[PDB]
Amino acid sequence: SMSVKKPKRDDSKDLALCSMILTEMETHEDAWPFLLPVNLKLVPGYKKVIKKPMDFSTIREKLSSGQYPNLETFALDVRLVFDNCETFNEDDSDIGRAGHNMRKYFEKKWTDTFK
Repeated sequence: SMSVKKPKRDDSKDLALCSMILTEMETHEDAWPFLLPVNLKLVPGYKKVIKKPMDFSTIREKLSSGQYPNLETFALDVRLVFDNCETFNEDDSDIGRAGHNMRKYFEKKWTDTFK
């Protein structure tokens, strides 16, 4: 509360560390469904159904331009990518499986880097 603060957790490396994680997500072999925004002209249903599209290139630009106020807003967008994927794709599809694999990969890197 006012003039009462928990000890200051060092957040000075978060930007660099989120960038490293994002690099590792970008270079994963199953990243291909997530590298670029879904083409809303070419994919029926996407625009109406997925209220907040998100992809790794969009996260990378937001990261690089100071549009994440803290590491939690970064994780929210990464998770959004996978939550969108599960909303639109069957579990038993290449993309559906890719999304599960990437979410697992992300969550481990997140826990190991920060928790």
